[PDB]
Amino acid sequence: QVQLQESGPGLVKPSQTLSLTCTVSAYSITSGYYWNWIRQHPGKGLEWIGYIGYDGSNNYNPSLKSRVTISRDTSKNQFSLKLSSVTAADTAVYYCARDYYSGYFDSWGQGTTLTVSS
Amino acid sequence: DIQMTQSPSSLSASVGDRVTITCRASQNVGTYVAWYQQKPGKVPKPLIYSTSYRYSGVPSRFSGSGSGTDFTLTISSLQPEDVATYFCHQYDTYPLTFGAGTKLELK
Amino acid sequence: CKAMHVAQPAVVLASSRGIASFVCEYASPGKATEVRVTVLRQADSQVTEVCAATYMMGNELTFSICTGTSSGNQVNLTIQGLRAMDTGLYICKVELMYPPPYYLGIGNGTQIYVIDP
Repeated sequence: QVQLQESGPGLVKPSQTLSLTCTVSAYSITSGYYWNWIRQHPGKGLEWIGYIGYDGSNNYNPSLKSRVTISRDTSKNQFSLKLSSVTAADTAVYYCARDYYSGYFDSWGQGTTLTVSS
Repeated sequence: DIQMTQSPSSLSASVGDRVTITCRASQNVGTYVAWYQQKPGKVPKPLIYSTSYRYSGVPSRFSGSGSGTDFTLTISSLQPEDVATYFCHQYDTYPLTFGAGTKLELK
Repeated sequence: CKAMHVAQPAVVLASSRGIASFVCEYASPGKATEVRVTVLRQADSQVTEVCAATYMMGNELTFSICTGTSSGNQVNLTIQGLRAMDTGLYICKVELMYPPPYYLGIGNGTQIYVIDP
Protein backbone atom coordinates (compact mmCIF):
# COMPACT_ATOMS: atom_id res chain seq x y z
CA GLN A 1 0.00 0.00 0.00
CA VAL A 2 1.21 3.50 -0.92
CA GLN A 3 -0.68 6.67 -0.02
CA LEU A 4 -0.33 10.21 -1.37
CA GLN A 5 -2.10 13.30 0.00
CA GLU A 6 -2.18 16.70 -1.69
CA SER A 7 -2.09 19.92 0.31
CA GLY A 8 -2.25 23.57 -0.63
CA PRO A 9 -4.11 26.88 -0.61
CA GLY A 10 -7.67 27.09 -1.88
CA LEU A 11 -7.17 30.14 -4.10
CA VAL A 12 -4.18 31.89 -5.64
CA LYS A 13 -4.26 35.45 -6.95
CA PRO A 14 -2.82 35.84 -10.47
CA SER A 15 0.95 36.41 -10.86
CA GLN A 16 1.61 34.62 -7.55
CA THR A 17 3.64 31.44 -7.09
CA LEU A 18 1.64 28.24 -6.66
CA SER A 19 2.79 25.86 -3.92
CA LEU A 20 1.44 22.38 -3.20
CA THR A 21 3.01 19.55 -1.20
CA CYS A 22 2.34 15.84 -1.76
CA THR A 23 2.86 14.00 1.53
CA VAL A 24 3.75 10.38 0.70
CA SER A 25 3.36 7.64 3.31
CA ALA A 26 4.17 3.89 3.40
CA TYR A 27 6.95 4.31 0.80
CA SER A 28 10.12 6.38 0.66
CA ILE A 29 10.89 8.70 -2.26
CA THR A 30 14.61 7.89 -2.20
CA SER A 31 14.18 4.12 -2.59
CA GLY A 32 12.97 3.92 -6.19
CA TYR A 33 10.16 5.49 -8.33
CA TYR A 34 9.46 8.70 -10.26
CA TRP A 35 7.05 11.12 -8.61
CA ASN A 36 4.78 13.19 -10.80
CA TRP A 37 2.47 16.20 -10.63
CA ILE A 38 -0.71 16.25 -12.71
CA ARG A 39 -3.44 18.86 -13.16
CA GLN A 40 -6.88 18.53 -14.76
CA HIS A 41 -8.60 21.57 -16.21
CA PRO A 42 -12.36 22.01 -15.76
CA GLY A 43 -13.91 20.47 -18.85
CA LYS A 44 -10.63 19.35 -20.44
CA GLY A 45 -8.35 16.35 -20.16
CA LEU A 46 -5.45 15.64 -17.85
CA GLU A 47 -2.21 17.60 -18.20
CA TRP A 48 1.15 16.23 -17.05
CA ILE A 49 3.21 18.94 -15.35
CA GLY A 50 6.41 17.03 -14.63
CA TYR A 51 8.12 14.71 -12.19
CA ILE A 52 10.92 14.46 -9.68
CA GLY A 53 12.68 11.12 -9.26
CA TYR A 54 14.35 9.24 -6.45
CA ASP A 55 17.65 10.43 -7.95
CA GLY A 56 16.72 14.11 -7.65
CA SER A 57 16.34 14.27 -11.43
CA ASN A 58 13.68 16.55 -12.91
CA ASN A 59 11.71 16.64 -16.14
CA TYR A 60 8.92 19.09 -16.92
CA ASN A 61 6.46 19.44 -19.77
CA PRO A 62 7.90 21.70 -22.51
CA SER A 63 4.69 23.74 -22.28
CA LEU A 64 5.41 24.50 -18.62
CA LYS A 65 9.20 24.19 -18.34
CA SER A 66 10.02 27.80 -17.42
CA ARG A 67 7.10 28.35 -15.02
CA VAL A 68 7.46 25.09 -13.02
CA THR A 69 9.87 23.98 -10.30
CA ILE A 70 9.38 20.62 -8.57
CA SER A 71 11.35 20.15 -5.35
CA ARG A 72 11.36 17.58 -2.55
CA ASP A 73 11.97 17.43 1.20
CA THR A 74 13.79 14.16 1.88
CA SER A 75 13.22 14.26 5.65
CA LYS A 76 9.44 14.86 5.53
CA ASN A 77 8.78 12.53 2.56
CA GLN A 78 7.33 15.36 0.50
CA PHE A 79 7.77 16.58 -3.05
CA SER A 80 6.38 20.00 -3.90
CA LEU A 81 5.29 22.00 -6.94
CA LYS A 82 6.11 25.65 -7.65
CA LEU A 83 4.19 27.29 -10.50
CA SER A 84 4.88 31.01 -10.98
CA SER A 85 3.30 33.82 -13.00
CA VAL A 86 -0.07 32.07 -12.86
CA THR A 87 -3.02 33.03 -15.04
CA ALA A 88 -6.69 32.08 -15.08
CA ALA A 89 -5.65 29.18 -17.33
CA ASP A 90 -4.00 27.55 -14.28
CA THR A 91 -7.30 27.03 -12.44
CA ALA A 92 -7.32 23.23 -12.18
CA VAL A 93 -7.51 20.20 -9.91
CA TYR A 94 -3.94 19.20 -9.05
CA TYR A 95 -2.95 15.56 -8.54
CA CYS A 96 0.30 13.99 -7.41
CA ALA A 97 0.91 10.47 -8.68
CA ARG A 98 3.53 7.75 -8.46
CA ASP A 99 5.18 6.36 -11.56
CA TYR A 100 7.91 4.11 -12.89
CA TYR A 101 10.30 5.63 -15.40
CA SER A 102 7.90 6.43 -18.25
CA GLY A 103 5.24 4.09 -16.88
CA TYR A 104 1.66 3.82 -15.67
CA PHE A 105 0.63 5.93 -12.70
CA ASP A 106 0.68 3.28 -10.00
CA SER A 107 -0.85 5.42 -7.24
CA TRP A 108 -2.62 8.77 -7.06
CA GLY A 109 -3.27 11.28 -4.35
CA GLN A 110 -6.78 12.50 -3.69
CA GLY A 111 -6.03 15.63 -5.72
CA THR A 112 -6.52 19.20 -4.53
CA THR A 113 -8.59 21.95 -6.14
CA LEU A 114 -7.10 25.39 -6.78
CA THR A 115 -8.78 28.49 -8.21
CA VAL A 116 -6.95 31.41 -9.84
CA SER A 117 -9.16 34.37 -8.94
CA SER A 118 -8.86 37.98 -7.80
CA ASP B 1 4.22 16.18 -28.56
CA ILE B 2 2.40 12.89 -29.13
CA GLN B 3 -1.36 13.38 -29.45
CA MET B 4 -3.78 10.81 -28.02
CA THR B 5 -7.17 11.37 -29.66
CA GLN B 6 -9.95 9.77 -27.61
CA SER B 7 -13.30 8.74 -29.10
CA PRO B 8 -16.09 8.96 -28.32
CA SER B 9 -15.99 12.23 -26.37
CA SER B 10 -19.05 11.10 -24.37
CA LEU B 11 -21.51 8.26 -24.85
CA SER B 12 -24.78 6.94 -23.41
CA ALA B 13 -25.21 3.29 -22.46
CA SER B 14 -27.51 1.02 -20.47
CA VAL B 15 -26.43 -1.58 -17.92
CA GLY B 16 -25.43 -4.86 -19.53
CA ASP B 17 -24.20 -3.36 -22.81
CA ARG B 18 -20.67 -3.76 -24.16
CA VAL B 19 -18.98 -0.39 -24.63
CA THR B 20 -15.74 0.34 -26.49
CA ILE B 21 -13.68 3.51 -26.01
CA THR B 22 -11.03 4.32 -28.62
CA CYS B 23 -7.81 6.30 -28.30
CA ARG B 24 -5.76 6.98 -31.44
CA ALA B 25 -2.09 7.83 -30.97
CA SER B 26 -0.65 10.33 -33.45
CA GLN B 27 2.61 8.32 -33.40
CA ASN B 28 3.44 4.68 -32.72
CA VAL B 29 3.84 3.89 -29.02
CA GLY B 30 3.73 0.08 -29.04
CA THR B 31 2.36 -1.48 -25.86
CA TYR B 32 3.13 1.50 -23.58
CA VAL B 33 -0.46 2.68 -23.12
CA ALA B 34 -2.58 2.70 -19.95
CA TRP B 35 -6.23 3.34 -19.10
CA TYR B 36 -7.50 5.15 -16.00
CA GLN B 37 -10.98 5.46 -14.48
CA GLN B 38 -11.93 8.86 -13.05
CA LYS B 39 -15.24 8.74 -11.26
CA PRO B 40 -17.35 11.94 -10.98
CA GLY B 41 -15.68 13.97 -8.26
CA LYS B 42 -13.33 11.07 -7.47
CA VAL B 43 -9.65 10.18 -7.90
CA PRO B 44 -8.47 8.54 -11.13
CA LYS B 45 -7.96 4.80 -10.61
CA PRO B 46 -5.70 2.75 -12.92
CA LEU B 47 -7.51 -0.01 -14.81
CA ILE B 48 -5.38 -1.21 -17.75
CA TYR B 49 -1.59 -1.10 -18.05
CA SER B 50 0.69 -2.44 -20.81
CA THR B 51 -2.43 -2.11 -23.03
CA SER B 52 -3.82 -5.52 -22.05
CA TYR B 53 -3.16 -6.17 -18.33
CA ARG B 54 -5.67 -5.35 -15.60
CA TYR B 55 -4.49 -3.49 -12.52
CA SER B 56 -4.56 -5.48 -9.29
CA GLY B 57 -8.21 -5.62 -8.23
CA VAL B 58 -9.80 -4.69 -11.57
CA PRO B 59 -12.84 -6.88 -12.36
CA SER B 60 -12.59 -9.26 -15.30
CA ARG B 61 -15.15 -7.33 -17.37
CA PHE B 62 -12.43 -4.77 -18.15
CA SER B 63 -10.21 -5.70 -21.09
CA GLY B 64 -7.59 -3.69 -22.97
CA SER B 65 -6.87 -4.14 -26.66
CA GLY B 66 -4.94 -2.38 -29.40
CA SER B 67 -1.64 -2.48 -31.27
CA GLY B 68 0.50 0.26 -32.74
CA THR B 69 -1.51 3.47 -33.00
CA ASP B 70 -5.11 2.43 -32.18
CA PHE B 71 -6.11 1.40 -28.64
CA THR B 72 -9.47 0.26 -27.26
CA LEU B 73 -10.80 -0.23 -23.73
CA THR B 74 -13.62 -2.76 -23.51
CA ILE B 75 -16.23 -3.52 -20.83
CA SER B 76 -17.70 -6.97 -21.38
CA SER B 77 -20.81 -6.50 -19.19
CA LEU B 78 -21.55 -2.97 -18.01
CA GLN B 79 -22.42 -2.41 -14.34
CA PRO B 80 -23.78 0.57 -12.37
CA GLU B 81 -20.45 1.05 -10.56
CA ASP B 82 -18.64 1.68 -13.87
CA VAL B 83 -20.23 5.10 -14.52
CA ALA B 84 -17.12 7.31 -14.64
CA THR B 85 -14.77 9.06 -17.07
CA TYR B 86 -12.02 6.99 -18.72
CA PHE B 87 -8.66 8.34 -19.91
CA CYS B 88 -5.94 6.83 -22.08
CA HIS B 89 -2.28 7.64 -21.54
CA GLN B 90 1.08 7.00 -23.19
CA TYR B 91 4.32 6.11 -21.47
CA ASP B 92 6.68 5.62 -24.41
CA THR B 93 8.02 9.17 -24.84
CA TYR B 94 8.18 12.13 -22.49
CA PRO B 95 6.31 14.38 -22.10
CA LEU B 96 3.44 12.13 -21.01
CA THR B 97 0.10 12.85 -22.69
CA PHE B 98 -3.46 11.81 -21.84
CA GLY B 99 -6.61 11.52 -23.89
CA ALA B 100 -9.42 14.05 -23.85
CA GLY B 101 -11.63 11.71 -21.81
CA THR B 102 -14.77 9.66 -22.43
CA LYS B 103 -17.80 10.00 -20.15
CA LEU B 104 -20.36 7.26 -19.48
CA GLU B 105 -24.08 8.00 -19.21
CA LEU B 106 -26.64 5.57 -17.85
CA LYS B 107 -29.36 5.51 -20.52
CA CYS C 1 11.32 -7.93 -4.57
CA LYS C 2 8.49 -6.32 -6.48
CA ALA C 3 6.90 -8.52 -9.13
CA MET C 4 5.50 -8.26 -12.65
CA HIS C 5 3.73 -10.72 -14.95
CA VAL C 6 5.41 -12.69 -17.75
CA ALA C 7 3.36 -14.39 -20.46
CA GLN C 8 4.62 -16.98 -22.94
CA PRO C 9 3.02 -19.80 -24.96
CA ALA C 10 2.59 -23.12 -23.18
CA VAL C 11 3.55 -25.53 -25.99
CA VAL C 12 5.99 -24.95 -28.87
CA LEU C 13 7.11 -27.50 -31.46
CA ALA C 14 10.57 -27.54 -32.99
CA SER C 15 11.36 -27.69 -36.68
CA SER C 16 13.34 -30.56 -38.19
CA ARG C 17 16.54 -28.55 -37.67
CA GLY C 18 15.83 -27.77 -34.02
CA ILE C 19 14.34 -24.28 -34.27
CA ALA C 20 12.12 -23.40 -31.30
CA SER C 21 11.15 -19.72 -31.32
CA PHE C 22 8.53 -18.12 -29.08
CA VAL C 23 7.53 -14.72 -27.68
CA CYS C 24 8.00 -13.76 -24.03
CA GLU C 25 5.92 -10.69 -23.12
CA TYR C 26 6.18 -9.04 -19.69
CA ALA C 27 3.74 -6.61 -18.08
CA SER C 28 6.24 -3.78 -17.70
CA PRO C 29 5.64 -1.11 -15.03
CA GLY C 30 7.20 1.34 -17.47
CA LYS C 31 10.03 1.77 -19.93
CA ALA C 32 13.28 0.55 -18.41
CA THR C 33 16.99 1.19 -18.88
CA GLU C 34 18.59 -2.15 -17.93
CA VAL C 35 16.60 -5.34 -18.59
CA ARG C 36 18.12 -8.80 -18.06
CA VAL C 37 16.30 -11.70 -19.75
CA THR C 38 17.01 -15.33 -18.87
CA VAL C 39 15.76 -18.70 -20.15
CA LEU C 40 15.53 -21.61 -17.71
CA ARG C 41 15.20 -25.35 -18.36
CA GLN C 42 13.00 -27.42 -16.00
CA ALA C 43 13.59 -30.61 -17.98
CA ASP C 44 14.18 -33.08 -15.13
CA SER C 45 12.67 -31.38 -12.05
CA GLN C 46 15.90 -29.35 -12.10
CA VAL C 47 16.69 -25.81 -13.23
CA THR C 48 19.37 -25.04 -15.83
CA GLU C 49 20.09 -21.60 -17.26
CA VAL C 50 20.14 -21.61 -21.06
CA CYS C 51 20.13 -18.02 -22.33
CA ALA C 52 21.44 -14.95 -20.52
CA ALA C 53 21.45 -11.38 -21.82
CA THR C 54 21.04 -7.79 -20.68
CA TYR C 55 20.67 -4.40 -22.38
CA MET C 56 21.08 -0.96 -20.79
CA MET C 57 19.04 1.21 -23.20
CA GLY C 58 16.04 0.78 -25.49
CA ASN C 59 15.79 -2.17 -27.90
CA GLU C 60 19.50 -3.08 -28.21
CA LEU C 61 19.19 -6.74 -27.16
CA THR C 62 21.99 -8.98 -28.46
CA PHE C 63 22.59 -12.38 -26.87
CA SER C 64 24.90 -18.56 -27.84
CA ILE C 65 22.07 -21.08 -28.32
CA CYS C 66 19.79 -18.11 -28.19
CA THR C 67 19.30 -15.78 -31.13
CA GLY C 68 16.84 -13.05 -30.27
CA THR C 69 16.08 -9.34 -30.03
CA SER C 70 13.68 -7.38 -27.82
CA SER C 71 10.88 -5.07 -28.98
CA GLY C 72 9.47 -3.20 -25.99
CA ASN C 73 7.27 -5.48 -23.90
CA GLN C 74 7.96 -8.47 -26.17
CA VAL C 75 11.30 -10.25 -26.52
CA ASN C 76 11.55 -12.32 -29.70
CA LEU C 77 13.49 -15.45 -28.74
CA THR C 78 14.90 -18.29 -30.84
CA ILE C 79 16.71 -21.42 -29.63
CA GLN C 80 18.96 -23.46 -31.93
CA GLY C 81 20.67 -26.83 -31.68
CA LEU C 82 17.84 -28.76 -30.04
CA ARG C 83 18.06 -32.52 -29.64
CA ALA C 84 15.28 -34.73 -28.31
CA MET C 85 17.04 -34.59 -24.93
CA ASP C 86 16.63 -30.79 -25.08
CA THR C 87 12.87 -31.32 -24.65
CA GLY C 88 11.60 -29.63 -21.51
CA LEU C 89 9.79 -26.73 -19.91
CA TYR C 90 11.58 -23.44 -20.67
CA ILE C 91 10.84 -20.56 -18.29
CA CYS C 92 11.43 -17.01 -19.52
CA LYS C 93 12.64 -14.93 -16.56
CA VAL C 94 12.74 -11.15 -17.03
CA GLU C 95 14.66 -8.85 -14.66
CA LEU C 96 14.48 -5.08 -15.08
CA MET C 97 17.34 -3.64 -13.01
CA TYR C 98 17.62 0.12 -13.54
CA PRO C 99 15.95 2.45 -12.74
CA PRO C 100 15.22 1.18 -9.24
CA PRO C 101 13.38 -0.70 -7.92
CA TYR C 102 13.87 -4.32 -8.92
CA TYR C 103 10.98 -6.00 -10.74
CA LEU C 104 11.01 -9.77 -11.29
CA GLY C 105 8.81 -11.80 -13.62
CA ILE C 106 8.70 -15.60 -13.95
CA GLY C 107 6.82 -17.25 -16.80
CA ASN C 108 4.70 -20.32 -16.17
CA GLY C 109 6.67 -22.27 -18.79
CA THR C 110 6.94 -23.07 -22.49
CA GLN C 111 7.00 -26.84 -22.99
CA ILE C 112 9.20 -27.44 -26.03
CA TYR C 113 8.91 -30.87 -27.66
CA VAL C 114 11.86 -31.85 -29.86
CA ILE C 115 12.27 -35.03 -31.89
CA ASP C 116 15.15 -36.14 -34.12
CA PRO C 117 15.15 -37.68 -37.64
